[PDB]
Amino acid sequence: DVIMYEDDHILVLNKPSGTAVHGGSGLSFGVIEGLRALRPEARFLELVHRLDRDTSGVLLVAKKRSALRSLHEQLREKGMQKDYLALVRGQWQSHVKSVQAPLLKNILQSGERIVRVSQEGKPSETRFKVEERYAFATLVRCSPVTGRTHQIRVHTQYAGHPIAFDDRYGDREFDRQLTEAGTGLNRLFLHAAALKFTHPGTGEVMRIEAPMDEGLKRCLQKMRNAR
Repeated sequence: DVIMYEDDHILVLNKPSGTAVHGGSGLSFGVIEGLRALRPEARFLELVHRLDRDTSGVLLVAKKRSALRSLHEQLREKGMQKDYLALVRGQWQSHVKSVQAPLLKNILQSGERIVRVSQEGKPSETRFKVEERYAFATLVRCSPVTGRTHQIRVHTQYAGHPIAFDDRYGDREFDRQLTEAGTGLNRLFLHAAALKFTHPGTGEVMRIEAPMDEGLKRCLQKMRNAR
């Protein structure tokens, strides 16, 4: 399903890779206009946070003003545990538990975002945990503590291990290596896998986890066997 959890307060999606969360500066729409169309007469619907167009996985959407009030505050306080799964080039170093590089975001003519490490950027922190090591790449659990645009993608690139099929920050030779290995992979390997947050109505702590799509799974099966 795309809709993974819904009640009067929240809607939690498993966002597909390839669709933006909302429309751009031009003639486009994304997930949320797409949602207002299958549910006209929604009283209140607002994204709580963003995900990149090619990122998949857990996406929280507020259905009441009180819900967004709550979720905004939990984000600002960095209270949520957002865990992503990324397939990165080569061997992530085991001692690198975090990256702390500041990030400067600029907007291109297309409306595309480009983000670069810079002392003139905003304080940014991502944590990392190695999950599975392969012949030429690593599966890494990446937990952005701050919630900056492109933070994981740029932080991994910065640390020397860009994400597979990352068209902006990535490495076409690694993508070449993945294709020649037979992985099937044809999108950014970045997945919002788990989100833990406090439910705004119940006040109960909630952990939502999104399944990876078959492209990602077949990729990992192949990498588990690569040598």
